Order: sequence, then C-alpha cells, then structure tokens
Amino acid sequence: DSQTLVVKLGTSVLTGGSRRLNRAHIVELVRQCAQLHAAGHRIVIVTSGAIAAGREHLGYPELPATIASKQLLAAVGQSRLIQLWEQLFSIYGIHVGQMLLTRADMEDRERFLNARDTLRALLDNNIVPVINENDAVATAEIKVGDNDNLSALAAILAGADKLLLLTDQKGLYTADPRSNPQAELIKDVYGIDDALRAIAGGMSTKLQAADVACRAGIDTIIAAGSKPGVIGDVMEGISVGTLFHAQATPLENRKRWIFGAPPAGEITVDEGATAAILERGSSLLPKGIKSVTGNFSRGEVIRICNLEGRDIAHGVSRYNSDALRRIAGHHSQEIDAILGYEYGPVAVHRDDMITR
Amino acid sequence: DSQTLVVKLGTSVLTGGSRRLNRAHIVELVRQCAQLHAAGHRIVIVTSGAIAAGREHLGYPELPATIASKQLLAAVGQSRLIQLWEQLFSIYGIHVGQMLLTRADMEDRERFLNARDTLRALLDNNIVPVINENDAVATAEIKVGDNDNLSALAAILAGADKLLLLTDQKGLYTADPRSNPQAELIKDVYGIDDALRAIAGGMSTKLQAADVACRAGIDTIIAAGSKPGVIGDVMEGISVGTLFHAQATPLENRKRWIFGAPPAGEITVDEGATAAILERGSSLLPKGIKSVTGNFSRGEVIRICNLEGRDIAHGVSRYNSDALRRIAGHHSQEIDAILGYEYGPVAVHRDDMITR
Amino acid sequence: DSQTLVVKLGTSVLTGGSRRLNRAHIVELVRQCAQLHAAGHRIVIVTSGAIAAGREHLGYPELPATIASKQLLAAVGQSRLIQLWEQLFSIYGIHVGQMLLTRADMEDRERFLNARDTLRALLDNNIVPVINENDAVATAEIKVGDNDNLSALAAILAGADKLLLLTDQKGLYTADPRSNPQAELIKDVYGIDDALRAIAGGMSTKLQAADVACRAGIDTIIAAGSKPGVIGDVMEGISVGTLFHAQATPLENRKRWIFGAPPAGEITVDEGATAAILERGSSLLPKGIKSVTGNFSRGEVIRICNLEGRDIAHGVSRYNSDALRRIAGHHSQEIDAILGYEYGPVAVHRDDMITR
Amino acid sequence: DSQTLVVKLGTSVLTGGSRRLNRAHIVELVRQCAQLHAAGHRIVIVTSGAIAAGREHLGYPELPATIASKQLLAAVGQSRLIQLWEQLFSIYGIHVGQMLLTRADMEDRERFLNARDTLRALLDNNIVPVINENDAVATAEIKVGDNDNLSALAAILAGADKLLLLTDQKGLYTADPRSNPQAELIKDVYGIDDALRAIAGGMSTKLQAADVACRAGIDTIIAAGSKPGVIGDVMEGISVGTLFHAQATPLENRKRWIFGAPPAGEITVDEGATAAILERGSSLLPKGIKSVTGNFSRGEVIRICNLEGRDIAHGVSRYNSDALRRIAGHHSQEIDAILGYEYGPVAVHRDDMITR
Repeated sequence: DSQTLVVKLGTSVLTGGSRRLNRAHIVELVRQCAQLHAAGHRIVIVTSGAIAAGREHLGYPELPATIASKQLLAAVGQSRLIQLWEQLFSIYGIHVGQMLLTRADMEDRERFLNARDTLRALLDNNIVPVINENDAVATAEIKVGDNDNLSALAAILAGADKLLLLTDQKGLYTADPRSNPQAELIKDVYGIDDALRAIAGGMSTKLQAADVACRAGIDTIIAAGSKPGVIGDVMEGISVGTLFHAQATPLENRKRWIFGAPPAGEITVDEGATAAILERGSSLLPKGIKSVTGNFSRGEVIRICNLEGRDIAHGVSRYNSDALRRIAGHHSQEIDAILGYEYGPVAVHRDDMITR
Repeated sequence: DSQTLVVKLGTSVLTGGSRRLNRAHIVELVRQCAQLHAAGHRIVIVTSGAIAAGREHLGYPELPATIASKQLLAAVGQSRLIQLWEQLFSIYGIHVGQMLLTRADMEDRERFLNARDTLRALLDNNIVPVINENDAVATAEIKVGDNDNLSALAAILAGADKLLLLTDQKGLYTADPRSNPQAELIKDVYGIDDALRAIAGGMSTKLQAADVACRAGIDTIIAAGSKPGVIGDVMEGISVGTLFHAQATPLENRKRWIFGAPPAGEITVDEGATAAILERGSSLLPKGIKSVTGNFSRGEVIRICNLEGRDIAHGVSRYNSDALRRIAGHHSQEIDAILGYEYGPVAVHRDDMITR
Repeated sequence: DSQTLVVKLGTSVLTGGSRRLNRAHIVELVRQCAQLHAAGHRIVIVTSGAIAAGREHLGYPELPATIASKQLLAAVGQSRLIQLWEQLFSIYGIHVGQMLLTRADMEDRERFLNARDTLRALLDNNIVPVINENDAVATAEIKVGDNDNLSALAAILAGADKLLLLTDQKGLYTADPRSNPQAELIKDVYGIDDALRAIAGGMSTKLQAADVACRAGIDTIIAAGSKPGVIGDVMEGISVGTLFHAQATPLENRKRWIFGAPPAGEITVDEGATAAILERGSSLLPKGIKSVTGNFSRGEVIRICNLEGRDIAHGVSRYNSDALRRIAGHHSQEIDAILGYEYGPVAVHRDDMITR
Repeated sequence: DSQTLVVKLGTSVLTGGSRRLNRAHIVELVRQCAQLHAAGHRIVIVTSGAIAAGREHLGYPELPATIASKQLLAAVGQSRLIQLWEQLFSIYGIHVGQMLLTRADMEDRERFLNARDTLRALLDNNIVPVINENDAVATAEIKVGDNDNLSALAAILAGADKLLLLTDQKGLYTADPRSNPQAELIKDVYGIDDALRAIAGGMSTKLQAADVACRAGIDTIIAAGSKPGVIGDVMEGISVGTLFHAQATPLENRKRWIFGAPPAGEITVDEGATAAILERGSSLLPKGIKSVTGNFSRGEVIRICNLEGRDIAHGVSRYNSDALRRIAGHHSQEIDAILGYEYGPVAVHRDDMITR
C-alpha cells in the first residue's frame, strides 16, 4: 500500500535557531525518509533556509539589513542547499531533483499541468523532489510566509495522502502550556473553526495551510521536528501531534477542480471511445477524436460529447486546440512527427475527467 | 380558475350505431361545452365520423367496400362534418376552427411547434378548435384506431388539464357486467398495469391513450356519452366513470421533453438576459443574443450559456440558426423587417426552457 | 399569469411642476401601460390634475384664490382630463372608462359592491378604468390629500396584486440625500414603523396609503415617475424603488372583511347546495335557497346554515332579503323575469363566502 | 492500478499446427505483453513447445517414436525456447527469467515458499518470468497435460488477478458451431457445473484449470490466440471470450491455505508486537519473538500467541524453528550475521498471517 507523503521543514527546524544549518537533525530526518522510500512509498520534501546556506557559503559577510541582501543570500543558498540535500541523500543511494515553484504558477492552468507532469515523472523514476519558492521573483510578504501555503499547494499538486508540518512546538494546545499545567495537546481536529483560530496565536499560517489541505481531502499533521522517529510514526498512523482530518474526499476535490470553471471548448468523440469512456471508464485517445470546436490552451477544461451531441464527460485537455485539431484521428505514435513534440499518448487522461 | 379540457368523440357516440349522424346527442354535448366555454374554460374537441357525413352528403351511394371508397367518403365528410359542427356551435355564438393533424406531424420538431402555435392562437381568440386526422395521407392501421392516440397527442399539444374519452360503456369494470352481477365500475386508477390490460379486452386503444396521457401528467377520464351532464360533472370534478390519475407532473413532462434529445446548438447571452433568466425566470429576447453557434431549425433544443461559458439553461429555439444569427442584437420590432416574417417577440419562451 | 396593477399619478408627475399638463410624459406612461395591457395584464389608473385641465380649457382666466374657484376649475377639468386620457389611449386601441368615487362610497356596503361590480365588468371587457375623486361634493382636506388614500381604496376594491405610487423623489431615503452623501435608498420595507414615519416628513400620506394597502395584503411600490420603463420593471419584479411587502394575505383580508360585523340575517340552504359549498367550495345558487330569515340589503354579510340549522358558512348577499325570498328555489334564468333585473346568476359568490 | 496477469500458450498456438515454432504470432503476443509491461502491469508467461525447438535445433533427426525421444528433444528445446523468448523480449528492452516447476514442488510447503519468493523477486525487478514444466523428471501423463494445471498452479503462486488461456477455439460454445448455426459463445460463466463439463468434450483440461483458478479467487478467460490485441483487451476488460468469474475471494483462499492443516508449532509474542499485529495489522519481527515452542521448518503454518498465551493470530513461518530460536529478540540487521543467510527482515509477513 504505497502512499505519498509531503514533509515540510521550516527554517527553525533546519537551523535549530542558530545562524547556520544543523546537519545532524537533517541527516536523521533523511534517514527516516530513506527508510520510508525503501519501504516502497513516495516522499516529497518542501524545504527552506536558503538564506542560511547563502550566509554560510559567502563566509558570513556583513550585508545591510535589506530585502536585496535577502534576495542575494537566497540566490546563492538555493544552490548551496540543493547541494547539501543531494550530499545527504546520496548516503542512502537516493537521487534528488530540484523544483522551484510559486503560487502564481499553481494558479495558472497550464503551468500547473506542467509542474504536475514533472513531479509525477520525478516520483515515478524513484527520485525525491525537493521543492522551494522561487526567490528571484518572490515578494517580501511571500518571504515571511515560510512556504507554509506552498506546502499545501505542493501537497495538492502531488496528490499526496498525508501532509506533515514539522514545527518547534509539539503541536496545538488547548491553552498555554507554560501558564496552565492542565493545558494539553489537542490530538484530533475534525473542522477548523473560529475557536481554534482564536486558540492558535506563526501558527496562524500553519492553520491556514492545514485548512487548505483538508479542504482538498488531504490529512494534515502538525508535530515536533525534534521528536525521534516522527516520520515513521506519522506514516504508520500512530499519534504524535495535532491531526487534522480531511473534510472532503479526493473525488470531491476533483469534481470541484473540473467544475470550478466553465468549459473553454468542445470535442466530438466517436462510438468506440464513447463506449470506452462510459463502460470501461478509460482515457481518451487522439484516434477517437472526430472534431474539436473552440480555442483553448493546454490544461483548460473542455466538454466531451458523442456524435449525436449528448454531453458525456468534462475533462482537462492535454493539448491546445490547434494541436488537437492537427492530431485528431491519428495514431498515438505519430504525434511527435506531426507536432514536433508530444505530451503523452492520451488526449484526456482518465483521472482528469468526470463522466455523466 | 380556467382549465383546458379535451373531449374525444368516437363515431359510435356521434352516430349512435346508425348509418348517419345523430344530431340530438351532438347538440346536447355542444350545449354542455358552450356552458363550459361561457364559464371561462378552454375546450378542444377531437372528432370522427367523416365517413358518415360523406355517405349522407353523397346520397348514400353504393360504393364498393374498399379503402378507396373510405378515403372518398372521408374527403367529402371532412367538409360536411366541419360545416355541421360550425352550424351547431353558432347557436351559442361560438366560432369553430378546423385543424387536421397526423402523428408524423407530432413527431416532427418544427411541425409540432407550428401546430402548438396555431392551437394557442385559436384558444386565445375564444375559438373552439376541432381536431381530426388528415385522411388524405392516412393509412388503414390508424383508421381502425379511431383517433384514440391522436386524442392523447392533442391533449399533450394543448397543455390540457383533463382528457375526456366518451364511449359506449360506462367505463371500466372489474369483471364482465353481463355475466357477473357483482362486477362493478372501477372508479380510480393510479397506475396502469398488466392486470388492468388483461381485464379489458376496442378498450385497449383507449387504455393505451390513457397511459400516454397520464405519463405526460394529464388526468384521463372514461365515461359514457349518453350520461346526462357528463362534461359538466367532469369539469367540476364529480365522479362519473373510470378516472386515471396523472403519474407525473407537467414540470416533469417539460423536463423530459427538453432533455429527451441532445442540444443541436448553442447561443451566447449577455449579462442582463442572464440575470433575467436566472433571477426572474424570464424569457429570452433577440437583443440579449451575442453569438449563435451550430446549425439547427425551428423547434430544436439549444444550449444557452453566458459570456464566461457556464451553462445557465436549456431551451427550445423559436427561430432557425440563420434567422437567429441575422436578428441577434436587434430590437423585437425589427424582426419582420429583417427577415420578412416573425414568430413572436421572444427567441426562447420561458415555458420552453429549464434553468440550471 | 395575469396580474392587476393600480397606478397612481400625482399632479406633480402629470404637469411636471408647470401650470399645464405635459403630454409627453403621459404618452410615455400610456405606452408602457398599453404594452402591459397587450401582454394580458389588467391596469387601473388613479389620476389627478383636473385643475390644470380646467385652467387650460378656460384660457387661463383670472379667478380669485378660493376653493370655489378650484371646484369651478375641476368641474371642467374632469371632462377635459378624461378626454385627454381617452385620446392618448386610443392610439394603442384601448378604450377608457371614467369612475368617480369618494371614501364615503367605499364605507357603504352596497355602494362598495356596486363599484366593485362596475370595475370588474370594465376590466373583464378590456377597458381601462380611470378613477378620480368626485370633487363636486369633496372638501378642501380631501383636495390636499391628492388621491393618496383613494388610490389604496381603489387597490383594495379592484383586488390588485401591486400598487404603484409615482412621485418626484426616487423613493424612501435613510437620510437626506442632499446633506448626507452616504444616504441611500431603502429598497425593501417589511413593516411600517415609527422610525420610518419619523424619517419621511407629502410623503406622510404616501406612507399611510402604503400601510393601508399592505395591511390588505397588496404590495406597494414607491418609485420616480421620470424613471424610464418603471411600470414594466415593476410588473416584472425589478427593484426600482422602495418596496412595501404585504403584511397580511388576501385570505386574511377576506376573513377580516367578512367577520368585521355580525351577520345581519340568516338563510336556510338545502343539502345539495351545502355539499357543493363544503366539498367543492362552489357558490350559492338561488335554487338551493330554502328560507330567508331577517331583513337585509344587498352586500350585507349574512349567515348561511343548512337544513339542520348548523352554521356552514358566512358570506355576502348579492341581493336584498326581499328579492332572495321572492326568487328562492327558482332557476337562475328566471331571476330577471321575477324581479325585472338581475345582479347575477348566483346568490352568494364563492370568493365572498367563508366556509366554517 | 497495477495488475498481475498469467498467460498460458499451448503448443498449438505457438506452432500453428506445424512442426516448427511460428515466430510472427509469438512476436505479436510479445509486443502486446511488452505494451502491458510498459503500462506498469506485471506479466507471467507459461509456455510449452520445447519439443518443436529441440527438433528444429537438431536438424530434424529421425528419432524413434518413444517417450525417450520426446525427453531427448525437450532437453535441448528448453534452452532453445528460453533463448528464443529472451531474443524476442530484448527487442522491447525486457529481460526474461527461466522458471522450471512441477506439481510436486507446489505440494511441498517449503518449495512453494521458495518458488513464490523467487517469482516475487523476478517480478519486482521488472523481469518477466517464463514458467515451464520440468520434463527431465516428468511423466507421459504430465506431458499430455500441456501445462494446463501448471498454469493454474502458477497463477495461484503469483497471486495473479487474471488467468488467460489461449487456444485455437474462440471460446466455449453452447452447441457445435459447425452443425448448429444457432450455436453462440458463452460469454460469462459463474459456476462450473456438470452441464458445462458435458457440453465441452483437450478442452476438459482447460475447464479443470479454470475451475481450480476460480476456486482460488482468480478470474479465468479462454480466448483465441489469433485474435488481434487479445491481451490488451483482456487487461482492459473487454469481453473477448468465455469468462469464468471467481467464486471465492482472495481472503477466503488465504484462510483456506492457512487453516488447511493444524499448526506445527507455537511461538510467544511480546506485547508491542501483539499491539502492532492487532491494531495495525503489521508483520512479525524477530525482535518481538519471546519464545519458540516445538519444531518446524520454513513455510509451515505456526501458532502465534501473546505473553498471556491467548491465541492472537495464525501465520506462516519464514524460517525454521532453530533459526527463529537463535535469532529471537535480535534486530533484523543482525540476522545475516547470526545465521549466515537471510530470508527477509520479518519472521511472519502480514499477508501470510490471519489475525483472530
């Protein structure tokens, strides 16, 4: 039973509060992730701390306290941190791929599809993808966010089953643990309410990320990074911290994604592909396409109908309108010859369509 | 509370079993219908017996017993019977309009709309329409039917509330009244079943017509023509014979009619007409039309969507695609100048659309 | 879905503030009303401004400023205004009938019934009734009322669905629009309260009329006469001004009207008429009348009891006690022969009775 | 949704009735299997026809007609056939492993486990295992079987989802297609009954194999090898021939396997391992082993009890009793050091145990 787990590591976890990255905790977490990877599961890591790596690499220069200095340090520390992650993961014979993402890319229809394809290829080829925010075009308000929302966005993009947010605190407490000896860690949360938001006073960003993840049907867990064996216990199902149950199901999230926007086009599907879609629930091939109407780009939601005209399904197009028009009715092997490139053998994947 | 009532009169009721029409029974029924018309209700009459009128007018010639002779007699008796109906109805100051229909016209999308428009105009101008079967292009297999199915089709076309089938028998009996003194008249029927079909052995055609009418949400009543004041009692709701309750609602029948066939085209609607359709359920005017896609004729079901592309409603077009394209964005008063004709001020009527 | 609308036009709307009637605005309003009438609805018009018509017709004579001069001017302006209204309405092929009413006529039981019958006949024969206050016998305080209360009385009499009061202002305002830029238009009002009365300081008469109409279950709308297409929008349901939702229901108003006073008499009703009244809710016919007890006039609320003497319903008599006694147990076609006149074929109408 | 498929190819399919192997059909089937393998599924091949390869390699010598000659030919044809299979599969970059099994090996408890482990390793390393009957120690009656029962045994061993039996006939027929034009293909079979056995008269071996597979919870399909794209259609779900639905479920088959014989021993399990086994359904580790009672070999079903002695589960031991006693309470990484060999890091796998 392979599962996809997304692990988010804040700068506090990576550095331990110091000016430099502390590699003992990182190597322990890498050991746990390597054990999980060897178990047959899929791991995605969202990291931070490029500024610390940039400071360490440049010999700790005395730059003015300005956003320009932070951008410079991030630019150097991105490469430095990816190098460190690769060195640490090579001990257990695991390759690491770098991915730089921003929220605007996730909002875009086509760039979302491209990022999903890249991540899926990385995961299928047994490579752990390391995801970070592109600090070249980021803003200060994004910088103070510490990739909390980006973690939830990546969890949605990867189709993960659990999202783990490592934090200095042990999780969410009913009251202040310092003042109140009776204050205790909340174990299960089934709905993020205003009372919980009032209780948590940057725990707010983590709460927002957990809400976003749970709304899409992904379980969110907040725990302490220093807790030994936290990743293995999390993935086994043992309780180690505050747990946010998924309010929805992945099918509901897919329905919302497909029906969130009006269709941008329509295609006509022959009898055989109609039977394949309705009875077997299979994907759609360019051979079955008979006519494409409207103008749309790759990733836009389109309408699928048979020869008569009855709507049968809505799906996400993998090619733009011109490409679909040029490759309609041809075998999947001629797509590269016709277009000079290809995005796969299917025009609409079975998991990106809703039938009715 | 005006209601639409459809009365069907077989040749047995009209002639009383004789070779010629018996005008006393007909004038009594006309008196009842005239009382109902003066009460403010709308009456539609489906009649037969053109052959008897043709025989009487031609001096009862000794024609050979052939279908050609029957067509001859029907051709003459159509005019003779319409003349008789007009003479009888003129006594109470009511005009009569003739309409000849066939099931093929009902099946056709456009001819159905044209017939509905003609009937609606006749009913709105306080004129009783008399409906018969066009025997010039008819076959013997429906000549034996005696307008039983045509009565149900006319009831559906007129949007009637009740359908009354006058016949020789008092209605439907549990057993044979002659053999069984315990056999009694069935008063209410809620679902037409195989047991009821086996009970009645041409009552079968009447049962089929009643089933068709009930499936569309129209109450069907079977009574005896010789019963005094039958039409008035049926109008008031008093029990006079076998009653078949409507299994469906008119809204359900409209939904079935709209979604029975896939849309044949799509039109684009501005925001004002979108608000009119959604908030108030108003009809669609040619002014609000922005774009017309596809090819279709008058009466075809089309798809309506706003500027973004989200589907808002499905409706039945009143103009063909070319006419809609030519009159899009114009005021309703310019339709006649643009096209040389018009079908009304609206492009899609509110009662011919289903918001979604 | 035919609806009845009552439109009240003040002198300010008619004259535009000048000394003479501005016929462009009037012809625009008449065009809107004619479109509604052609659509199948029913329109009732309450109008003022006879003084301006009288001044214009008499060549603007130099009269002393006294109520005698106002009455003198109105005595001619009534005819001039009715002539103007019929001239404007004849453009769209609509006839106009004149109705001169006072509040005292509304108070009387029999005069109310006579006025209601006349108005119902006018409406049923597609004739727009123009209603104005009889200034021959009116007082100065009645003149200063500007037919505001008379408009509500006419709306109650006609059983209209909506009442529209055209005025100079755009509607009711939370604060003074001139002084306070934040002042906005109160779109909906569900209950007229002390605060609303304090806010608006002849707006008070309009509020009183709106309250009277709402307590009778008739929606009241206050809008601006200069607003283009205000009448069509009001009929459709668009928000064009302050809307006063009906506090009660028409059934509540009917119950209040019937049970306002104790019955002035009682009649004996046969068992068949009792069955029709109870089971079918039918009206009462002179044939079913068995005995007439007490003395009363036409329009008075009477008590209806069966043969056993049990009270079955309370209704309004369409005849006097003597006439009902004379025509009791006779057919409806002989009422004219017996009495020399006929008030209708029924003794008590179903809508004028309360079964209990 | 990766699936495991077992394909059985008779000598008739391989040779087409000739004396030599016809490599065109074989390469077509290899192409289909390679497409399925690239799709991510797992393929297991059971093949025959080594005699033809031996005859071809030896230049078709004139051997006497005896079973000795058949064994002589098979001893070379085995190597020749494996070489041919690997040559054909190397075109699509797929490696091939040889597997020589007999029924007696399946009967033995430990040999069954060894074969299962070898096959699982082959499948997990993306290597297609080719399975054939060891003719060195086989008998003539086994030779007549044509690997029909061996195919079912291999399907059970591999835990395949579907078993495909390719033959010359299109499937199972109600009557003789030649004699009766009305004879048609029996698409679905839910229970193998004596009537079906009477219908089919070496088809009977195929029915026996299908029954054995179905009783183990594996779907069996009989189709024609010459049918184009038969393997892809079988994997998709299209009906290409007679289908034998699984009568039992995999859980039922596992229970039957575990409880077929009484346990040969018992071990004592710590409380943490008990909690993992019961709450989480985890496998049993050598660390949690507290005591080993009785003597048994690897693969025997043994009894699992907690410290209290209560029976918690029944499972299959991956080691012998002596090895388990030696490595009891030791970490998994030291098993190889203690024993000089390792059968895996777990004592009893979760899928090989039945909690109770």
